[PDB]
Amino acid sequence: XLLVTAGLVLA
Amino acid sequence: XLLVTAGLVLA
Amino acid sequence: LGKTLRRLRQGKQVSISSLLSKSQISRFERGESEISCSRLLNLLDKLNITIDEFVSTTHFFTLLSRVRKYYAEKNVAKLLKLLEDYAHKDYESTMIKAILSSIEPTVEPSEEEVTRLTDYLFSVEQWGYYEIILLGNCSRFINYNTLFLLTKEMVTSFAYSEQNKTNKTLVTQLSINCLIISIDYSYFDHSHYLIEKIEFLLRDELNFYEKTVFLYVHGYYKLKQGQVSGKDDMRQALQIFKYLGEDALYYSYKEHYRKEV
Amino acid sequence: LGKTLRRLRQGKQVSISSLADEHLSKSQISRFERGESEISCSRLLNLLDKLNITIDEFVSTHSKTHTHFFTLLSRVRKYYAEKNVAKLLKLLEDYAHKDYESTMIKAILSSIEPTVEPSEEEVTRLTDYLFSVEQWGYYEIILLGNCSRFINYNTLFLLTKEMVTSFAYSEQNKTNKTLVTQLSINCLIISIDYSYFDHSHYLIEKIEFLLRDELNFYEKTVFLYVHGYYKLKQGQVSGKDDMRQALQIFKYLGEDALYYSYKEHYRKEV
Repeated sequence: XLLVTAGLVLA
Repeated sequence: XLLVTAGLVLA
Repeated sequence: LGKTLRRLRQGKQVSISSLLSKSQISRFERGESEISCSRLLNLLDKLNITIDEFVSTTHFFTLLSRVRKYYAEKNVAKLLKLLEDYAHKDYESTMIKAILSSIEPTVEPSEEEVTRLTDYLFSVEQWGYYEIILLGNCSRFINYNTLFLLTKEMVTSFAYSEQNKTNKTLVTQLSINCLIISIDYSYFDHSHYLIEKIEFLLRDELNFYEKTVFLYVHGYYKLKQGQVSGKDDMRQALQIFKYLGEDALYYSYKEHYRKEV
Repeated sequence: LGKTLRRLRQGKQVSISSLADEHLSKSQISRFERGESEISCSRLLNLLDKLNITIDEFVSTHSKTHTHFFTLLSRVRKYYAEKNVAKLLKLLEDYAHKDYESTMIKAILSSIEPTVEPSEEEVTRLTDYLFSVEQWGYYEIILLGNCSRFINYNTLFLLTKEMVTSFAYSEQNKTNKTLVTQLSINCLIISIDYSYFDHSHYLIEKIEFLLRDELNFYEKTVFLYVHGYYKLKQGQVSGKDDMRQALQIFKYLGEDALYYSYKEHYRKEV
């Protein structure tokens, strides 16, 4: 969703 | 599973 | 591979001897002989190293690593050059455009590019890391109905190992992502389905992040089904973000809360 | 394995022809899928890469089989949950020829039957091994984690420093990083207890670094508590606020056992 930048997906 | 604490890693 | 085997072994102070023969072991290490994956796995097992671990020490991974580097820098020119470099790879370039879109809004995958990708995702019998990462990164350009259909395929046919739960964790996050849109759009049959799938995925795991977002999003569900206590759940999830100093998650969900509640 | 390759490839609607190149012919691929021929691991990896599957992903769909060490852990696991001292006892006889494993089995078994403990000499052989390793993998991390109660604090601290600076992970698999983070927090707890604030300060800085740009909310929640505890032991009133916030997190997430267990620590030490 807002994960900038952790985990490699941007949900 | 749950670590509370060490515990069994990784239990 | 013969090279990486050597390093792993020898950095454990393990002799070639006490591990095939001494000769062939030695002979695979020096990159002269090819060995089967069967015998490689057997060697790693003797070394007490998993294959998951061995890999950790690949076209798609290379792409992701470059994307991560440039995105972290928010470097639009470099991501455009990366897009150029991968333009002949259809799903990969579609994914790059989807990612780029979040920091340069003028860049977006076309409807036809997205359709080729969702046709491909729909066709896969068993979802792996590749498919999961493609869906997750292209989701804002996929209409909700297609998103739910693919999410359902993913949830019901993905693989993971007990040693590496990476795929399971991503599937949980993407299922929750789908769930919050299902609730936005009042597909409550969809929502009911996803809630059961997520609860199953969370069982006997830590996964506190997913549990925190799930507390919020299930709370949202409850509020739309007429349970006022859902508000309490959503406000508690916000408190958790706040306590852990998770600024982005806190301000983003607080935003969603202010508009919906 | 050829069977599994075939299944995964057909499952992606991919032709044998599209996988063939200068390294493997169509014929060699077919003969492999049918089990008539074997191919090298390297050539298999090439095929997998074309299918955007990494060999660790391929292995887990091939079978539920796991390594000797993971098999050991799985057995020990269910016995510890069921408190079965009896078959942990001959699990221990079963592994007598494996020094580090049996030393670890004794350590675990001591938590439900204290009459069995690893000897000082056994532990020392293990810590010597652990100091001798250049990169810590799952094996070394799990050994350290489960034998920690029998390592003297200063050796434990030094071993922890080795582990946090020498473990391997990748962007795609943070399994070992998450474990290293958990064991670092475990050491921080002991360091605070023993009032080693030098060691505590070092560990706090390392843990903060390990948690950066990660999710890991379980470790962040425990670290909120433990660091607050460190803060308290040095006269910052905020430390108690931090601990109470961590309790609320466990509570809010329905984590009753954790809530109970940390609230017990709070009522006792605070």
